[PDB]
Amino acid sequence: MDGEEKTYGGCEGPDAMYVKLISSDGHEFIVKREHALTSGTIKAMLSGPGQFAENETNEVNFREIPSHVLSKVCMYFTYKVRYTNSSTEIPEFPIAPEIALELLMAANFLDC
Amino acid sequence: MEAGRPRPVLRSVNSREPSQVIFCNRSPRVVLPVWLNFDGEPQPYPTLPPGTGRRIHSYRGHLWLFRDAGTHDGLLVNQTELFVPSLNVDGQPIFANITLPVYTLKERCLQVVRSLVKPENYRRLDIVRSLYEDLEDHPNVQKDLERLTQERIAHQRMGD
Amino acid sequence: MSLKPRVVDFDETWNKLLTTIKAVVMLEYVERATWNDRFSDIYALCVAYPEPLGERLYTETKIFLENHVRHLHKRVLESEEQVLVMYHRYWEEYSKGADYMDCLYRYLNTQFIKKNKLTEADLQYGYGGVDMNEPLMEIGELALDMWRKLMVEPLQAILIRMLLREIKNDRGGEDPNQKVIHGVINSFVHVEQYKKKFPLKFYQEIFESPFLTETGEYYKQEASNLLQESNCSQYMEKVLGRLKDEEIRCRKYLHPSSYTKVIHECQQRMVADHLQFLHAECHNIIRQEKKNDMANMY
Amino acid sequence: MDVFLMIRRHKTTIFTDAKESSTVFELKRIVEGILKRPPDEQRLYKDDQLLDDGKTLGECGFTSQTARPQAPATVGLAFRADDTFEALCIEPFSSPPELPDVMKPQDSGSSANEQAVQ
Repeated sequence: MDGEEKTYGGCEGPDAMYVKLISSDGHEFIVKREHALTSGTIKAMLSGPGQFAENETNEVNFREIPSHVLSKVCMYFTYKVRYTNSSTEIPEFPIAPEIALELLMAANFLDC
Repeated sequence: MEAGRPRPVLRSVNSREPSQVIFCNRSPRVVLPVWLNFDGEPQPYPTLPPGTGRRIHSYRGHLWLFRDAGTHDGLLVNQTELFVPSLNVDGQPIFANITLPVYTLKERCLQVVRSLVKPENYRRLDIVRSLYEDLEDHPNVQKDLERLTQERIAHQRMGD
Repeated sequence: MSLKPRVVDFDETWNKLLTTIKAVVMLEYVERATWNDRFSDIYALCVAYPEPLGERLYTETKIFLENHVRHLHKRVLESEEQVLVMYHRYWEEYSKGADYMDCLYRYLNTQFIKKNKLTEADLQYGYGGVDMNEPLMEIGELALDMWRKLMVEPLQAILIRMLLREIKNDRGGEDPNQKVIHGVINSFVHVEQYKKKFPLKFYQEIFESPFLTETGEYYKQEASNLLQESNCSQYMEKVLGRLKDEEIRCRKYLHPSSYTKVIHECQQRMVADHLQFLHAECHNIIRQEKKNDMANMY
Repeated sequence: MDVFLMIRRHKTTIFTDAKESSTVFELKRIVEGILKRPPDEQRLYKDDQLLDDGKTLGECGFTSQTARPQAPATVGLAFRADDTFEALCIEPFSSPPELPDVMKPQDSGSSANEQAVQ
């Protein structure tokens, strides 16, 4: 609306910009492509399959990770990308005890 | 000396040349400094609070590593696993900056869980089975030494 | 499946996985869904029960790769001088496919094999061609190890020599394509095992050296032929042009490292053995004006 | 200056970033790029409260003191059919499992069995 602005900035953009994650119970997580690049398994998916992957089509399927775990994974991505490349203060990161075993396996799998 | 490399790979060398060092604890943890003697055996030293720094009279070629005092989790010195003093110059004392490493999410979670639950009850938790073994594998300096030794050999290569 | 430790049967999952793995090699289209499924497949295998499927899967992949790359070599060999062409397409599909595997495998690589056979080192197998299982180190390094065996074969002396016969002509034998020649040449570099330094030794010794000597003879015969028929002023322009074509050819066919070696023999073959004749010509050329003649000399 | 958000409606979540002093309207534009539906159809809610485009997000209470990268604020989302609005309904994330004995801190032991331990 007001003052200097750009369409492309403000993190508005087509489907190539954002990557889609599917849970075990089918919940959808939309994250920024840069966030998705932090995990190696996801990074490896998006490099492939990928002889046809220059079609603006991105998806990851989890057959192990449900949404309560996966949300904590997404939160981690937002935090990791935001604080890196600055000297600003970085606080701790919440882990619920119940979730902890599952968050630890999902983290171990994800290569993040 | 004798031909060949005597002693263990990771060990300090008794180089008579002194180096003045100041340890600066840049992290939130209580840091336990460890000096590897000539034998390669880790030796503990007094712990440092997160705000503090301390003067040390080391020698060039001595080996030091740093860990969380309570947890024994790994810490970085000058962004690396091991700190080895070198000759000081006009430079004045050599600084060893202890900083928190950016732990993987999985490892951090392991750390938090470990603090929370007794080891007797790792198995009781309802988490993936594979994690149980991981939890039991707490941080260990000796293990680290073994890993470093292997990495070091890899480091060694022929010259140009 | 789940993160939690499960019970998983090897063979049911491995057949479906094998089907997928085989598509990725030779570049038949793998789906997005299936690709995702594979990451999960390797995971479930690795975590299931006390005894990991991880190590069973490691032996199994190693044997399957060995037989396949070998049998493709024997198929590739079969064609009558379209050997290089199929070697190029198998290498190109493979390059992208091997990049995908390393990627696919990252979890196996990280968690398992934190140690090799550290403690002991064989001298019974570990270097050069053997049918004994190859070291326990990671996927890319493993891939390079299986490949080095293919090459040794008594087929390599005649084939290289015949391939070279076509290439040595820069006229009266035109031309083999840049895509085709290149495909062979980068394969020769690739088909060496993990080293601590430049692979390129194999390429220089097997291809480069018989190629250079033969390239010499073409020029030697051509230069003598022209010296005899034509005069000095037609020779210098034609040899400068013959060099100009050699640079272009080198840039297209070869590796950076040989660009110089190939031209360096030809430039030496045209002038440097004929120089005595050339030195005698030069004095008359300087006495006359002829700016272009002196420039070509210079 | 930045606030970290999650825009949620019925088992879909978008992790997005927005400025603290920017309008509620600006956020609908971010949603349009990804979801590819107009802003006008969309309704954005804060704790089931209708939000207008005269309001900015800092004023709604989505300042960076409560909105963190570790834990973002939730923005409710509704779509419209045409004129008539659907209104909020977010299907939740599955409950995390029961906390096992092992993670509870220690408590006293038990007397040894007669037979060997299995």
